Amino acid sequence: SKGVITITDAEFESEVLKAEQPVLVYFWASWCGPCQLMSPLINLAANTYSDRLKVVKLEIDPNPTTVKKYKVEGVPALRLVKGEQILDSTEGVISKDKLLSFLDTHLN
Repeated sequence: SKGVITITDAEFESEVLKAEQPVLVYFWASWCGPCQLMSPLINLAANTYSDRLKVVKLEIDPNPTTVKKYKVEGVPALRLVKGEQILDSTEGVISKDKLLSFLDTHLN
């Protein structure tokens, strides 16, 4: 988990639901401007919590099943999960500081 892995609906169960660590799931789309600001930040979080968190990302268009499962009705969006448990969630661009606290609160 040094970085971010891009997954699809087909890989969701093995890469996320059955992962051993909590997973930060980032939803984005190519037509999403603000998503461009978040992508770099998500990559930073992955490197920063490399030993305690797995970070994955899904494009919404080709992945209808996961999008529906998490009620993703807007991008960018984040879901912090552990198996079937959703620990927290957020919508929209957030600052590096807000992201780090979002994570610290749950990882500790």
